Amino acid sequence: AGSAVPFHGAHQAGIATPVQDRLHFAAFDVTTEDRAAFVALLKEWTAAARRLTAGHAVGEGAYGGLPEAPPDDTGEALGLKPSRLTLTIGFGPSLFTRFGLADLRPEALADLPKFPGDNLDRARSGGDLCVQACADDPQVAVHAIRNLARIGFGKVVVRWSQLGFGKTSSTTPDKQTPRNLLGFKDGTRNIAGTEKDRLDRFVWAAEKDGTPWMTGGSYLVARRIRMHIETWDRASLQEQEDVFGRDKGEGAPVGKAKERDEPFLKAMKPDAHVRLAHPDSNGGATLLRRGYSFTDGTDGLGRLDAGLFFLAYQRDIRTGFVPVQRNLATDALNEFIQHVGSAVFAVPPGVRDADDWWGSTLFGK
Amino acid sequence: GSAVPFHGAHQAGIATPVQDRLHFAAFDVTTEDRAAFVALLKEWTAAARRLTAGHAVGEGAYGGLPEAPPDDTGEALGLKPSRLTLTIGFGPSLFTRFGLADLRPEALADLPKFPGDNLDRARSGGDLCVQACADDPQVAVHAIRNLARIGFGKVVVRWSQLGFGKTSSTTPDKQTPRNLLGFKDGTRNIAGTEKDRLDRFVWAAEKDGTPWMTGGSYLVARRIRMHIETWDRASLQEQEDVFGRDKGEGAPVGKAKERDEPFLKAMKPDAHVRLAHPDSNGGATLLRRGYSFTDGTDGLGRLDAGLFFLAYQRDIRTGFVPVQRNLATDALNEFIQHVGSAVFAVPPGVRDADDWWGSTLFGK
Ligand code: HEM
Ligand code: HEM
Repeated sequence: AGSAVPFHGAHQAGIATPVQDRLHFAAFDVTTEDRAAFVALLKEWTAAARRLTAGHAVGEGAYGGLPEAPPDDTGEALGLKPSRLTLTIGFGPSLFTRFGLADLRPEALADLPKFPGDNLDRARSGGDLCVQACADDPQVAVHAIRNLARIGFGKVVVRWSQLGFGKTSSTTPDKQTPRNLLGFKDGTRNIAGTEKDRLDRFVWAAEKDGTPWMTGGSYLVARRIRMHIETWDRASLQEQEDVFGRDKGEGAPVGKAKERDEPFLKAMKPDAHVRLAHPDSNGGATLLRRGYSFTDGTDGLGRLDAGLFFLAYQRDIRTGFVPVQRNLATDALNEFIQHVGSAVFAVPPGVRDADDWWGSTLFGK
Repeated sequence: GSAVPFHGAHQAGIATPVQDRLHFAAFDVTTEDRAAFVALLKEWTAAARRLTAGHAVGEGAYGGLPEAPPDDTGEALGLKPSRLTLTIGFGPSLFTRFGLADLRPEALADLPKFPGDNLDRARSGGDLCVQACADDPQVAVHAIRNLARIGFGKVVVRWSQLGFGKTSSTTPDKQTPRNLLGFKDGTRNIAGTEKDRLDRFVWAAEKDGTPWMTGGSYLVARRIRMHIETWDRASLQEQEDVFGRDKGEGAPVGKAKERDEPFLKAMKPDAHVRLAHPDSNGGATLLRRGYSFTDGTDGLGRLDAGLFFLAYQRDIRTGFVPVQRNLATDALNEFIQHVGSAVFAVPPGVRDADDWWGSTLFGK
């Protein structure tokens, strides 16, 4: 409908929120050594985010100013609706080496171990901070990231960015589950925005967890995963279904007639993705997945290049992504994918009201 | 609307309404066997019929023999036709194969080198193209991916470009879209409703000199990067002076409304609109059908974004060429760079359920 998603709250939007059709994800590095200047930026960014998420232009607007001045807003979202835009900020481990923050780095913001099979591009990994922009309109998402980058010129730079052309995740099990580029429904067994108890248990950090400023935030893992499309497209229908443990057309667990019927894991192959990723196979570890598909032109060698930009939110990286990904070491899916970029971020609690600002719990004041 | 008819005197995706998203692929041929290529064209035509109606190619994406790879890769299951159009074109380089050298249309002219060109050959050219336009990007991607799969062994993908325009579920269809410079883009263009203009400026006629192309058109593609960060540092007046229109309303200098006809004399001499207008080009007029693109961040931290420019015309020598030549002194040149280029002869339409892409070139 193009409606707005509320920006303020106990949590940042863009996590439990219904998954929007498009993604523009940007990782930034910090260039200023001046803590007071960074705080000033965080406040200016928050003010811009309030405008952008309501479908308004930043600052004084896109036109009507002094002819000799550059417009405050770049203008390409004029005439567009809010489009369910959310903007979610996160702080990477590397941020805590700056501004005297070292003693505030959360233990739950754990560096990932190395995993077998990966080929991580360092230039498109890491980052001192991130902004996840999600919207139903790609032009609204690009506009938001572009204007935040411009406001930040001189104090932060974009390290890397990723566009997602379509979602591969669901926080709304009452709606149709999207399909990834392997042709399978993706998001069936996730966490719903309406599952407040499971979000509290698996997603939101608590004060007793050890880092008071993170109370009401979450921890994000991003993995850019290339898909070996040519090899997958040669596989038989049975081979593809065996890889996942679900049938392709309906997406039901093996032996079942309906997508949402609960899996009987023992009937899956022992290396099936669902069998290895399920919480019951991981001592209860559960993720909020929120990823998107991507294309990246060609491989320069006659083939389309595409994949999945995987995003997982959890209350503690040590009890979420890390154990699950370790259990995927024998995943049959590994034959068809390769992880090629990675980053982790501590996503702070929400912007409480119009006087609050991104990062206020961490920076004080 | 939900779907666009695939059959016609013309191929759809030219004069038909502009869809929200693009997946454009250029292919190169990897077979020397003309009969095998004709067999592929027929197979691709059969697939396009299915795809443009929201159906899976071949026997489908599941339900077949378990030991067989499915005929369709499945990522459009549960989606809609989404106004998908699939438009095929033949590049100059195709005509060196299959004995077609004497059938290359004279109106399929190689573009000259233009001032400021910085073309990436890897993202230029192509023996063939398929333009997939749809409202849902996944429908467009699925079509391209499956056509490439069907063709693998006889064609490969040379380059691939995704693009976007308006989001029609939330943006009114009459509203002109804005490009990534923040200006309305498309105000003075040929419309699919202007049947006589299409005959004058877009469709090839038999007497033009290439009978098999009658009812086709010629396509120019230019991948045009914008220097986003420098543009955003320009003053409002500088930006408006570059185009000859105001930014907010998109009206010409000295007018009040977007669609008021321009008074070219009131624009700066090197304004884009003043140089591009048909009155500045001996009447030359284009059907522009391009899409914005954003491919991420370059190695310098700058937005890799711009316009994937597409123009259809009755003859490349009388459409794109004179107009682009007239843009040599464009004030816009400071903020843009042409980085990829290709031309294609887009054949006439698939006439009925027994016809096939390229039947007039290869013969029935
Ligand atoms: C290209 C890479 C991947 C693809 C194509 C993929 C695909 C799928 C599909 C088709 C399903 C079944 C439907 C669903 O319930 O969502 C699924 C489930 C799941 N995936 Fe993945 N996945 C990928 C990577 C990962 C990674 C990296 C992780 C975690 C480290 C992960 C964790 C999970 C979990 C936890 C489930 C739900 C299992 C359950 O509780 O039933 N997946 N995935
Ligand atoms: C990034 C590159 C470009 C941008 C941002 C751009 C933008 C614009 C804008 C804002 C307008 C005015 C609104 C309209 O009538 O559509 C316009 C008009 C036009 N442009 Fe472009 N343009 C670009 C490249 C080109 C190229 C490469 C050509 C042809 C070689 C071209 C040909 C035209 C024509 C024919 C018009 C209509 C002029 C008239 O008849 O009033 N443009 N363009």
